[PDB]
Amino acid sequence: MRMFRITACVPSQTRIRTQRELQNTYFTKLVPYDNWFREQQRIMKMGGKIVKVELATGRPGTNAGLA
Amino acid sequence: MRDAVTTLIKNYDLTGRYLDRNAMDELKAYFESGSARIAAAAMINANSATIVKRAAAQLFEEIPELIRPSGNAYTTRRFSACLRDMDYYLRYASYALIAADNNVLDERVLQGLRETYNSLGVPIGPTVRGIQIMKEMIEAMAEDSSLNSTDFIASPFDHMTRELSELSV
Amino acid sequence: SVKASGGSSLARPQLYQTVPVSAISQAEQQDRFLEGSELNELTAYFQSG
Amino acid sequence: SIVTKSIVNADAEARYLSPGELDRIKAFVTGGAARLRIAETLTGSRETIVKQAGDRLFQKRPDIVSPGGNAYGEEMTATCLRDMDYYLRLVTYGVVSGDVTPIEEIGLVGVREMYRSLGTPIEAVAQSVREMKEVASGLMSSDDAAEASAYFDFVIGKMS
Amino acid sequence: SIVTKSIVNADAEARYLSPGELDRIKAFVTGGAARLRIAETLTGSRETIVKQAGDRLFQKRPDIVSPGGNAYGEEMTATCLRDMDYYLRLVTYGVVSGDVTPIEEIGLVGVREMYRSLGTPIEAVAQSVREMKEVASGLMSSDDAAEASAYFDFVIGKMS
Amino acid sequence: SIVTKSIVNADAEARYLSPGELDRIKAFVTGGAARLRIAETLTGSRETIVKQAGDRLFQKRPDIVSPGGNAYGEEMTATCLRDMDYYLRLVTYGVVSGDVTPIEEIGLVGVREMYRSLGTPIEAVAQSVREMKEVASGLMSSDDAAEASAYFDFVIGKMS
Amino acid sequence: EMRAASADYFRNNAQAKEIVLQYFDILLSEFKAPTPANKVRQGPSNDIQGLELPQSYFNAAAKRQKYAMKPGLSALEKNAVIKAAYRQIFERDITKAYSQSISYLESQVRNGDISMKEFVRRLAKSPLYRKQFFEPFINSRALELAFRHILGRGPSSREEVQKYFSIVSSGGLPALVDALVDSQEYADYFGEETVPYLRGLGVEAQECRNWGMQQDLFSYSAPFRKVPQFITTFAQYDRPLPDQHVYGSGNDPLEIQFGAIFPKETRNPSKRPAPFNKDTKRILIHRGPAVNNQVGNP
Amino acid sequence: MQDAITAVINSADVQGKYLDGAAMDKLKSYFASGELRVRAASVISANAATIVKEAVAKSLLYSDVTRPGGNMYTTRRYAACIRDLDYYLRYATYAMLAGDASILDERVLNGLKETYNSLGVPISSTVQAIQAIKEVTASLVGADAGKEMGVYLDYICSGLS
Amino acid sequence: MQDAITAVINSADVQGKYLDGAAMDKLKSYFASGELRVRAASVISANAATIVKEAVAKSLLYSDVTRPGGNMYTTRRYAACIRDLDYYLRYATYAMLAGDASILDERVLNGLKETYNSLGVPISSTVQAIQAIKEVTASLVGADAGKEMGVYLDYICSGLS
Amino acid sequence: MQDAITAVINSADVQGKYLDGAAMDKLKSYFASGELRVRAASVISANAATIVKEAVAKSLLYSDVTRPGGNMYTTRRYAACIRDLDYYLRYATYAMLAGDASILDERVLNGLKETYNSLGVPISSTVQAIQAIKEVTASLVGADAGKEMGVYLDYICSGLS
Ligand SMILES: *[C@@H](C)[C@H]1/C(=C/c2[nH]c(/C=C3N=C(/C=C4\NC(=O)C(CC)=C4C)C(C)=C\3CCC(=O)O)c(CCC(=O)O)c2C)NC(=O)[C@@H]1C
Ligand SMILES: *[C@@H](C)[C@H]1/C(=C/c2[nH]c(/C=C3N=C(/C=C4\NC(=O)C(CC)=C4C)C(C)=C\3CCC(=O)O)c(CCC(=O)O)c2C)NC(=O)[C@@H]1C
Ligand SMILES: *[C@H](C)[C@H]1/C(=C/c2[nH]c(/C=C3N=C(/C=C4\NC(=O)C(CC)=C4C)C(C)=C\3CCC(=O)O)c(CCC(=O)O)c2C)NC(=O)[C@@H]1C
Ligand SMILES: *[C@H](C)[C@H]1/C(=C/c2[nH]c(/C=C3N=C(/C=C4\NC(=O)C(CC)=C4C)C(C)=C\3CCC(=O)O)c(CCC(=O)O)c2C)NC(=O)[C@@H]1C
Ligand SMILES: *[C@H](C)[C@H]1/C(=C/c2[nH]c(/C=C3N=C(/C=C4\NC(=O)C(CC)=C4C)C(C)=C\3CCC(=O)O)c(CCC(=O)O)c2C)NC(=O)[C@@H]1C
Ligand SMILES: *[C@H](C)[C@H]1/C(=C/c2[nH]c(/C=C3N=C(/C=C4\NC(=O)C(CC)=C4C)C(C)=C\3CCC(=O)O)c(CCC(=O)O)c2C)NC(=O)[C@@H]1C
Ligand SMILES: *[C@H](C)[C@H]1/C(=C/c2[nH]c(/C=C3N=C(/C=C4\NC(=O)C(CC)=C4C)C(C)=C\3CCC(=O)O)c(CCC(=O)O)c2C)NC(=O)[C@@H]1C
Ligand SMILES: *[C@H](C)[C@H]1/C(=C/c2[nH]c(/C=C3N=C(/C=C4\NC(=O)C(CC)=C4C)C(C)=C\3CCC(=O)O)c(CCC(=O)O)c2C)NC(=O)[C@@H]1C
Ligand SMILES: *[C@H](C)[C@H]1/C(=C/c2[nH]c(/C=C3N=C(/C=C4\NC(=O)C(CC)=C4C)C(C)=C\3CCC(=O)O)c(CCC(=O)O)c2C)NC(=O)[C@@H]1C
Ligand SMILES: *[C@H](C)[C@H]1/C(=C/c2[nH]c(/C=C3N=C(/C=C4\NC(=O)C(CC)=C4C)C(C)=C\3CCC(=O)O)c(CCC(=O)O)c2C)NC(=O)[C@@H]1C
Ligand SMILES: *[C@H](C)[C@H]1/C(=C/c2[nH]c(/C=C3N=C(/C=C4\NC(=O)C(CC)=C4C)C(C)=C\3CCC(=O)O)c(CCC(=O)O)c2C)NC(=O)[C@@H]1C
Repeated sequence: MRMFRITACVPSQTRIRTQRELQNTYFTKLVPYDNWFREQQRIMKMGGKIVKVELATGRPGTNAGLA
Repeated sequence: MRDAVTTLIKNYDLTGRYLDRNAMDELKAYFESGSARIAAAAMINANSATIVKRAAAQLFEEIPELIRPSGNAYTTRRFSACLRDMDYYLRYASYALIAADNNVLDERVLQGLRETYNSLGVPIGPTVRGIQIMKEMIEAMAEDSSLNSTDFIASPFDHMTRELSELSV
Repeated sequence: SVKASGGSSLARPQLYQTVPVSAISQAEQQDRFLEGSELNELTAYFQSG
Repeated sequence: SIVTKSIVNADAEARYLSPGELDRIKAFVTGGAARLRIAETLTGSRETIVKQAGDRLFQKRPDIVSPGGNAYGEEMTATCLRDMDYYLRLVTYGVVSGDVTPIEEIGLVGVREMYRSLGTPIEAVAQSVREMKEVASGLMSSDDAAEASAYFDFVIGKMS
Repeated sequence: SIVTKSIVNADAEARYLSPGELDRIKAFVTGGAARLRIAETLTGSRETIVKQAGDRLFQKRPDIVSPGGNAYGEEMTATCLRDMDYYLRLVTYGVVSGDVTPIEEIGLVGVREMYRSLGTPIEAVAQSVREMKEVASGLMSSDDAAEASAYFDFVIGKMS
Repeated sequence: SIVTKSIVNADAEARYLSPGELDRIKAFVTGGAARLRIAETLTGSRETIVKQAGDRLFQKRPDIVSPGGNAYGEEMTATCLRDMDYYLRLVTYGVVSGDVTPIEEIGLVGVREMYRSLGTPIEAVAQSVREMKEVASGLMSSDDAAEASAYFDFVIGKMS
Repeated sequence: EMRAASADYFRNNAQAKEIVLQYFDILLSEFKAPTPANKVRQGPSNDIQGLELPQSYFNAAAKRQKYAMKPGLSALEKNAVIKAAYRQIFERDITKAYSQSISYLESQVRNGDISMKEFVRRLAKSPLYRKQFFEPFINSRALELAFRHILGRGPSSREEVQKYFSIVSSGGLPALVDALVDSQEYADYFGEETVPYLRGLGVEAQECRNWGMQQDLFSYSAPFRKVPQFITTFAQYDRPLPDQHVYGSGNDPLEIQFGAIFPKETRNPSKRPAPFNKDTKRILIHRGPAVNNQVGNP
Repeated sequence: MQDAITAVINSADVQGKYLDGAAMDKLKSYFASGELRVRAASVISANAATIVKEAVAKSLLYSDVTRPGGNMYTTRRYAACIRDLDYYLRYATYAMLAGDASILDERVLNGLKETYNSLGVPISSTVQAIQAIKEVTASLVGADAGKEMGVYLDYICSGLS
Repeated sequence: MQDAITAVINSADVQGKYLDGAAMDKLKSYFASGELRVRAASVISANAATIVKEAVAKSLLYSDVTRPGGNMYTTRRYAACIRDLDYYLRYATYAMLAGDASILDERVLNGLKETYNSLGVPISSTVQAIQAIKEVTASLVGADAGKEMGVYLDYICSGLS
Repeated sequence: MQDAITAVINSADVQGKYLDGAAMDKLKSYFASGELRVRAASVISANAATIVKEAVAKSLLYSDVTRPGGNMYTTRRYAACIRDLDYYLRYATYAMLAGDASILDERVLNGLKETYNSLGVPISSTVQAIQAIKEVTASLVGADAGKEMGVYLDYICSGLS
């Protein structure tokens, strides 16, 4: 299954108001290609910046055998 | 939630009717009241925290035991929680005044109030007493202010009283 | 009033924390027997009791 | 309702209504008079609006009414006109409420699935609503025609 | 370790160390002298303890040393004694740390599958740890041996 | 079975079974006669298989029936034979179903924890299953022996 | 003055009086401290209401232990984090009680290839969870359980239940899992490295609309009430009083020829309490002619 | 329902076995404790109304429950609360005599939580009332009979919760 | 949950007074029993698996429960019953150290009846197993510590009943 | 993470050797300093707000970052900065109680440097704030605890650098 290796930082927007424990907003992730669009859109809407992304698993332009 | 316009629309759509003369009349009444609704909401927003603080400072004198031992606001923690509930009541009453309908009141306030308060052991009578105290303060302040129309303000608080109040009779 | 009800069940918020409550809570939350650290807490607190 | 949207947005942040939301509410209240005027004209003209839109649609798209089309037959044509009447009523609801929430809630959720089940061309339905838009906009001033065009275009977009 | 567990709990709860945690840390520091004396005695008597445990284990479970078992000749017996010495050293580390954390970190997790792969009976190794426990308890004073037994039986139960 | 597994996957994806699953189900259904026949073979030979496997296992491993062994004693030995019969029955169930899911759900989930609480050596249990597989292969033809040994080795590997 | 009086009066030993000194210092520091800002739980969307809670309530409610899978965590705390994740996603320690686990995903989470969010996403759609909390349940009940397993809470609104039922209808269990994980609320409350936790009464502000619902959901008996307690009550709020005995749904016997067959309050929980006041006559369908009903034909 | 004797008999019957040594031992234990239970039952039956009175007085008098607006404000509501307390006292006494808690589940707990949730009855308040009932009954009944009575009252409270 | 300390403090506070004459007596008794209870808890934690093993051997093993058709038949069901016994022992230890079964009420008894009634777990067999666990723990820890744990274990048994 | 005891145990275990004289006296030193570390940690926890307030006052108040244009200007940015400093103080206290600096790398130095680089956070001002925290904590705890705390504070500042 083709998957993306993404490096992104997503600083919180409601930590001050909610008073919750901090988490490292910078992370490297192996995200499925199916969920990658939703994950990237959520990251952009959250306000964080994705610094690096790549297709870790899979061959570019593959027509069959995605799964 | 549904305001007056949306509840009228839903009511007419139930029968599958076009908006008739009575619908236009009710809409006109709400739209003309909207100025006073916005005015009252602005005033309550201006004096919100003071209103709740004064309402508590009257309610704990009406029923003094809520701050003495075995009372439900005994700690500062309990006191702050009680004032938070009072602030919630005021904010949702303001929302209901602007919306001209108590369904926004019901969906977000009353639908489980007795269950939650019984589970926490909170009294269900002193809370409505404080609600009425807030309503009295709000309407007195509105009457003092230059609010031509103020009758609608008693509707949300009185609906809260009727819903969350035990059926004595 | 309301035309339904979720159902009222008793809630038990903790008013404040004591050492025994803290240790028991940690062990119960982690699904463990009281280990050496919690046992030392309990013993020292009982001695100073 | 715009009032509904503003109150919900304020409640989501758990604060009292912001001055911007209050300004939006006041503007909506002020424009309520024009809203009632547009809605009243639409409801008064509902018969002629539906009839002229149906005539234009059945001239532009004879396939839907020709044999083999979904609306073919007297009963099917009457049902198509009834759907047009439903959507005109929804447009009046949206006009009164100042937004498209009633239109979405009543007649724009799962409409694609419903009309696929019924075998109807959703593009044809959108064309019918578009013609209703043109006919209704012919019956009012420039400002009110553009005002109702918003609801008509929203229905068109949701149907296509 | 007790301090490791305290730090872990503090991080999980998002706060500093309470009075109870500080008191237990202080008590652990005070008992560190006794636990270090325990470790000193164990490290002094390690060789005799391991030798007696090995011979008692061979007497009790001849199948390990007999044909068909893991103990053949001298090299297999040497490997078994090396594993026994490793377990004794891990018990000493647990005693010095006042907590089973060092024992688990060095070896307690995956021991079951490791011995399953090696063919060494986990019940037999747990038994051998047992006889190490009784030999150490006999070597040292009864009351002082309770703390060492508190970790020996832990390892035995984990391997049981 | 394969039918249950495919239906579960289709339900989880909220869809009908694909033809690539339907044809597999058809092939499984068609090739059921051989599985059934192996089933009657094993069930007919259950007593002899259990007896021979237990005899071979006890000959290979004397500590099990030796003093201090898990199966030491009359009732203990009878219970070990009962466990062997249990696993033979589960293997027959799996053979008939053409899948290992019945075995895994019935007598394979938590087996490690159960036998650890009982004190029984799971490796010895796996050895008993291996002896049972050898006896079954001896009593079965070359193809049938391999097919049954598939389930037998699955059980053995899951045990250890 | 109180502190000085206590110190002078007692003055026994530092081991006996340093405690008094420390506690009076804590008292003075807390008194000097300004009032803390109240925690605010924003409404996740338009459907749910925002909430607030004093930051004194969130100081005594036995705060949850939060586990974050940092990349460098040693084996012991990494194992603890994995066990916490297993307990959160399965209501218990399935790996410890049955040796059921996925070492394949465990290794990836341990080295950091897939962080906590993707671990949860894969685990929830794994067959292990699909056989325990989706396969044995209706779609509605499975969705309600999936909220607490993934979102640390229950359904908050009729609209939320409606949307997620539509999602699970379209894409099934994987679609529901994706919609839960790739949501603003999840990333807000847990980010990418925090295992989800149950935000109970003391963890945050609890809306007074799903009180009994979430109280019943959080308890370990949740997977045994098979009847959806969320959609039913959310519909019943908008609808009027139901056809039901005054004292509860369990108080209506079956209408069979004989036998007092009652729904047992503890077996397969199906209690449906309703606010019945005194003067609430019931509607009963007359066996004979409808005109013969004594309500209208006394 | 079922007493301890009934429980032993039912277990032996369901296993299809005669009363073995362990069943005899349990029966002997119940017979040993029987005189205590009879004494406690007689005491509580003699003082049924009083214990309820001081339970309410220590628990519910001059409180938000008895104020206007509470669930125990009106005279009819006070009578209903008293009837609830008398049921709980009577059935706890029955369970104490029988040595078993099956009766409470059969009669009281089988629908009582749903009943209070439909009624709006404050279960926290009723738990407090029964908890006070614990000590009020214990004072009259002694220490060990008090322990048994507290066991059954805790049973009622846990069922309510 | 609550322990003896917070129960005493809550009672004193609700009465509005300090810890005058009996709250401190109960607290000092609690502290006196605390170290022995901690030792008992340590022993129980060390021998947890052994205790469950002996209890299962005494009561459940070689019975219709373990035989086919019984609720403890399959391997998963056996493991679940073992884990339940471990839960019983651990929460009994928590209750013993706390001095109040409030932890048992809120974390164990809250839905224990519902879960066993829904699944089909034999209540009688479970109570027999818990009695065996209590007997084994009493044998392994002493008569005094045995009773101290047995009060809470029997509380769990009564709640199950 | 690890501590002094854990680190010495690991050092012995890597060569597979028992605790020698060096490990023995290092453990002696750790146990001797345990009381000092506990006292310093208790004082820091009691006065946690004070160190943050004083370090902020003497480090970044009336500065360019507080001026508009820097990362310290806005109220939300100021709150985030003070919360970050408070977590830094808490983890420094954790490290000082542990006796080992692995905790800061475990939880703090994992990605804070690169994430501040991503967000444009002033690293030099962060180091200055950490240093001011060093003097504040040294003054509050004493030279003996002050140097011990400043060791981990310098560790954090170097990791940020
Ligand atoms: C040879 C088989 C090994 C062996 C066996 C042995 N088993 C027991 C006791 C039990 N075994 C089981 C196992 C199961 N029951 C099931 O239903 C399933 C799935 C079908 C399994 C795996 C159980 C439940 C018991 C408990 C006894 C009972 O039936 O009630 C014993 C006796 C243990 C004791 O001390 O009583 C023995 C000896 N022993 C060996 O050494 C062989 C490796
Ligand atoms: C011996 C113990 C008896 C027995 C046990 C048995 N229990 C289950 C299943 C469950 N038991 C519980 C109970 C609890 N879980 C908790 O977390 C708590 C408090 C810590 C309690 C009291 C639960 C929740 C379950 C189901 C979910 C789970 O897996 O834990 C079973 C399984 C029955 C089945 O067929 O599924 C069994 C067998 N069975 C007996 O016969 C003994 C009398
Ligand atoms: C104060 C000394 C400096 C400063 C602070 C500052 N920080 C942020 C944003 C974040 N800081 C953190 C903190 C942590 N991340 C971790 O991994 C750890 C340990 C787990 C900690 C303590 C995080 C997570 C963020 C992102 C937002 C969030 O709260 O999750 C900001 C905000 C920057 C922005 O404009 O968005 C600021 C201002 N700023 C300075 O100028 C000081 C030098
Ligand atoms: C002023 C010199 C003294 C004083 C007077 C005062 N108090 C109140 C009101 C309240 N005081 C409390 C007290 C407490 N809450 C707690 O949790 C604790 C336990 C440590 C205490 C001592 C509370 C709950 C209230 C609110 C209810 C009430 O009206 O009493 C007032 C009235 C304020 C007003 O009218 O708004 C006054 C004048 N309090 C002190 O601490 C000083 C000794
Ligand atoms: C004050 C007038 C009375 C009072 C209040 C009191 N309330 C609580 C606790 C809660 N109150 C609520 C209520 C609501 N939550 C909502 O979302 C809504 C609508 C927006 C309402 C009305 C809830 C849910 C709780 C518990 C959860 C929470 O607060 O987040 C307390 C706490 C009691 C205690 O001991 O903890 C108190 C004291 N008490 C009085 O005496 C007044 C009559
Ligand atoms: C064995 C031949 C060599 C060896 C092994 C060894 N590996 C680790 C740790 C890890 N190994 C992996 C690798 C994988 N995990 C996967 O899921 C897959 C793909 C499906 C692979 C290839 C990972 C991820 C780790 C990290 C820890 C984890 O549990 O995942 C160790 C221990 C490392 C440690 O720091 O503790 C060891 C010892 N060691 C040798 O000497 C052999 C050459
Ligand atoms: C169609 C033949 C009849 C009909 C249907 C109808 N259903 C709903 C709403 C829901 N239906 C369900 C059903 C299920 N959920 C499950 O999990 C299962 C099995 C997997 C079933 C069968 C649910 C849960 C809902 C709620 C949907 C939601 O989002 O709330 C409606 C709409 C009801 C409403 O809008 O309030 C309708 C119309 N209605 C008829 O008249 C037909 C006879
Ligand atoms: C016999 C083939 C099986 C069987 C029977 C069995 N039934 C009961 C108890 C009851 N049976 C009924 C059934 C009905 N009530 C009706 O109104 C009708 C509709 C025509 C039917 C079929 C009821 C209500 C009961 C309750 C008890 C009563 O008689 O009132 C029992 C005994 C239950 C008990 O514990 O008392 C039994 C044994 N049992 C088997 O094993 C057979 C497979
Ligand atoms: C007429 C407008 C619609 C209609 C009516 C219809 N009703 C029935 C049967 C019953 N109607 C009721 C209703 C009530 N009983 C009450 O006490 C009250 C509240 C005070 C109401 C609203 C009841 C209970 C019945 C059942 C018989 C009984 O009265 O006891 C029928 C007959 C159904 C049958 O199969 O016999 C009909 C036809 N039918 C329509 O099409 C109209 C829309
Ligand atoms: C006075 C004419 C007689 C009398 C009075 C008396 N009453 C009580 C106690 C209570 N009285 C009531 C009655 C009511 N509460 C209500 O809400 C209603 C309707 C509005 C009624 C009728 C109640 C509930 C109590 C309990 C206390 C409380 O409510 O908090 C007492 C004291 C009893 C005691 O021991 O505490 C007394 C003395 N006594 C006489 O002799 C007169 C004949
Ligand atoms: C005046 C109404 C009150 C007052 C003033 C006062 N302020 C400070 C210190 C600071 N005030 C600010 C201001 C802001 N921070 C923000 O984020 C924003 C919003 C965008 C503003 C307006 C800041 C940044 C500081 C600290 C840094 C600095 O000085 O620039 C003090 C100093 C107190 C001290 O002890 O040094 C004071 C006195 N004092 C009052 O009494 C009034 C209520």
